[PDB]
Amino acid sequence: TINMMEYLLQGSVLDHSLESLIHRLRGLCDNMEPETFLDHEMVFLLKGQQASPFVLRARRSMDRAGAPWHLRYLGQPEMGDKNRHALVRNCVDIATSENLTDFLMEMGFRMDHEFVAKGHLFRKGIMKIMVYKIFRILVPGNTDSTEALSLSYLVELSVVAPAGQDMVSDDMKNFAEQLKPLVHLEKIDPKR
Amino acid sequence: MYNCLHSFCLSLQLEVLHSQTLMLIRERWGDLVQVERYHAGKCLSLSVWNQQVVHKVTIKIDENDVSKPLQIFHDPPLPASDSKLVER
Amino acid sequence: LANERLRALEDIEREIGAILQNAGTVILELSKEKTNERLLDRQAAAFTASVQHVEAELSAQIRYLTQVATGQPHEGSSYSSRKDCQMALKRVDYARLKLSDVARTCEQMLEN
Amino acid sequence: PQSKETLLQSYNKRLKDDIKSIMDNFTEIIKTAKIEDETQVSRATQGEQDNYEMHVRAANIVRAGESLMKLVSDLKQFLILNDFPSVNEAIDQRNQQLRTLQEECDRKLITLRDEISIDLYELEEEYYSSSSSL
Amino acid sequence: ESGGLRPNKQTFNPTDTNALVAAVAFGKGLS
Amino acid sequence: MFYHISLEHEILLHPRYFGPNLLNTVKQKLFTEVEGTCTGKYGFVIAVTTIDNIGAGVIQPGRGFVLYPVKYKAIVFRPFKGEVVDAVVTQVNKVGLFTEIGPMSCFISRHSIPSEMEFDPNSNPPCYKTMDEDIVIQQDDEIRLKIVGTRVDKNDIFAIGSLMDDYLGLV
Amino acid sequence: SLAGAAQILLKGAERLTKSVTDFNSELLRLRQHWKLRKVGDKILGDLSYRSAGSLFPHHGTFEVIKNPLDVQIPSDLEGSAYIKVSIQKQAGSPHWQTKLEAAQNVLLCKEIFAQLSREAVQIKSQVPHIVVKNQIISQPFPSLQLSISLCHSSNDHLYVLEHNLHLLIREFHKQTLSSIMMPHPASAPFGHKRMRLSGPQAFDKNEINSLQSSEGLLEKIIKQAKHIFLRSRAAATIDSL
Repeated sequence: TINMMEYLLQGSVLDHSLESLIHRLRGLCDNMEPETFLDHEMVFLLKGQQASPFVLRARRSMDRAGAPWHLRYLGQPEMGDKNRHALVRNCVDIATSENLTDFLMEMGFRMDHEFVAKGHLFRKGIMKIMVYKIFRILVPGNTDSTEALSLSYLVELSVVAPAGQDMVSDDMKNFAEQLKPLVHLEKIDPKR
Repeated sequence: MYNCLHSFCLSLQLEVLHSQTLMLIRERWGDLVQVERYHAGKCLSLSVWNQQVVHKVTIKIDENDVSKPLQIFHDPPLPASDSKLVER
Repeated sequence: LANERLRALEDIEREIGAILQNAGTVILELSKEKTNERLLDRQAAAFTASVQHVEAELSAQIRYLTQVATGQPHEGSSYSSRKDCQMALKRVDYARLKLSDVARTCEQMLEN
Repeated sequence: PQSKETLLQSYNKRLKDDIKSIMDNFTEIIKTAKIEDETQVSRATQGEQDNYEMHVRAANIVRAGESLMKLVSDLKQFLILNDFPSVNEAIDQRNQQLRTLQEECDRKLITLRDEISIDLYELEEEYYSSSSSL
Repeated sequence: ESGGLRPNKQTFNPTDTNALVAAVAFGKGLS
Repeated sequence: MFYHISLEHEILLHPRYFGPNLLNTVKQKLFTEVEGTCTGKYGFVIAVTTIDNIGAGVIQPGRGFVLYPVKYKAIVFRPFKGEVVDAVVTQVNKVGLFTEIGPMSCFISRHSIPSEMEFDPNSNPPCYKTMDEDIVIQQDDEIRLKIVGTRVDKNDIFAIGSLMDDYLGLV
Repeated sequence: SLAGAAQILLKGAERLTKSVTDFNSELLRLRQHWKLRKVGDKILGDLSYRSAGSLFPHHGTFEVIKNPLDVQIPSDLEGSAYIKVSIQKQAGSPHWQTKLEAAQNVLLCKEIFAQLSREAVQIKSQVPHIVVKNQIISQPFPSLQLSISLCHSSNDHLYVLEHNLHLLIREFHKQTLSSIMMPHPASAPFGHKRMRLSGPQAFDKNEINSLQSSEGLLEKIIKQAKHIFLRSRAAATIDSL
């Protein structure tokens, strides 16, 4: 199988201007009614003999009933050329059954941090723009009570390219440029 | 004057038919008809009923025709004599 | 969007006013007996104020444009709903036609 | 963003050059008209020259005002062609009208179908049972 | 007296950006 | 300065482009690489007004490519040392000022800035203002800067802006 | 000299006031119904369903000119066109509104007939068809002959199949622009919903192939026509009986 690289550009919008950005994205993007998704994500890390712990991100859609949990592996950043102006990571996307939490724990993966993300999803061609407000989860297990991690909302432009050819980043840079006056989407390194 | 005008209009008709053939190949037929040979002002060969799923249809202009009327030529098969169909 | 309409109206009004003012002032300039002394100065002041106002309004409205002058031509259209409704109306018209034809045949039956 | 920055710069430059020019042309008309002492050139030249100059500057001012009107109209068209939030709201509003129309038509057609079907049933129970017998 | 500024309402906070991305990647403010 | 000069450039045409429309293909290709690239000796090249002449094609033995020497006329922009040119400020920072002159971008160091000029961090838009506010420099403003010297790298030229000379800056 | 100046100024201003006290209103109304954009000084609009997921390589760009305004239709989209489907037993609105609706209808009829003629020529089907220039002829039943023809006016008919042709190509557009492709889990990539459900809720071969089926507008239309003919036949037979 070929591998799937995810090109990601990440930026933030303060809540007061959220309405302007939502209207703007709707205009540039394909004419589809907004998704309004809500989801819960728990990251599992494997503490094996090698120092680096394998990180697998498990996502459950609380809002959409009868939809399978999604398990994804995100690789180390492959960004090199300054011209690309994008973050490149290897990605494997696998739909999983509800009994995902138990399989991972028996295998030995350990639950680490859990977050709940609520926001709007819009798409233009392959490009997908997700605008969401991350909410911290307190209490050992539950989604009833959440506190806001920040007033602002992260905006991420993600493309799951087949890894064939390139210029995928160029298209992304052009789209990012339009939102740049409303919000500066840039490639921010995860480190610090 | 007649020879020059005739040569010009027949070459223009050849070009129009070639454009029509390429337009048909592009949109509807799609490799169900092919272009074997096209000489601007001499002949244009169209192949139908390909070997995959050969025959050619040549449309030529000869300087000036007086003794014999200039019509089309189906070169490879030389179709049999069907009084109603060969005339059309 | 009535805001933009009002803006344009004000713009046109102010422009016309300022050019009338300029006209009057130059007419009084050629005048052999410029009786409108203080009046003329007041007119000059008014014209200047008008120009300044126009400039400010224009700059603000340009920003209002460039706040969403995304350049992007905008995709989203109503073509879907419109086409659907047109189809529905044509279907209802066809139904009406058939009903009328059946009614006419029934009338014919009664006519004998 | 680059292309939006350039559009803003061009419109703003149009407006700035424009206020500066109308004010300066009025100033040139007043630097003039001032009947100053004449010498060498002679009124026979100075006079006609001044008249022509005033006429030309008046034309220039009128043209600048016409350009102002043109730019205003352009801004108006841009704010109706592609404002963006107003346009999205308007698209949503037309979707509403069309959808309601469709709903009404659908209900009408369904009811019509039902009534016509009942009539058809009555006729099917009749015609079939008719004695006749050719 | 062409005043000075008129619209300085910042749409995005870079500190906010940093914090959010940081959390998403490692997990600051979530454990 | 904007200078219209003729350039000598070479074209490597792949044989696949041979056949119909080979001559204008070279003309079309010429615009592809000349536009968007700069050189220190001639400065940034904006556009090719016309092609003066087309040279004969020389194959490279073994390679199979062709060498077309083309004489074309184009306008170029090159900063010169010790000259004053109008500029536009792009971004304002305490460390220095970044200004763009078309394709050319110039950086102004804090030292080159006048001593009485100071950065205005408190103001939401980064800008430089004086104590008396007699002269204010802000993003997207007209200023004149003296080029201390012309320095180039990776087909890009950016110089230093000097405001010490008289009749410089915004007016 | 100042008299001349003043005269010119007044004339101009009063001319501007005469041109001030409905091109603007007309353009505004033209925008809500038809999407528009700004390029150069020849402001254009969209006259294609490309927003509603149609992969037809044609530019639906109609111009707007000052003449209180006129709409310029792209060439070859003028006149009136209507597709005609027939069975033989052998073998109020605004001025520019009418023009733009008619040209959009012509564009959609060309889209329909391009789809039908390509599926007739290239897709292998039972009892093959003949596509001559603007006319498709099929023989669904041996005594039956169905004919689909694109009548382009350029200034026996069954309406039901024409109406269903329009709705079929409309659903074929809306399949691409569907909300079923949206992944509600933010992490989830993209694609249809039941194709996502195929993984955990394990599907057989038959459900997988039923979600991703290959057929065509022509195949479906022929099936519909055959069913209609069969119904008619049975009805007539029972009537005679």
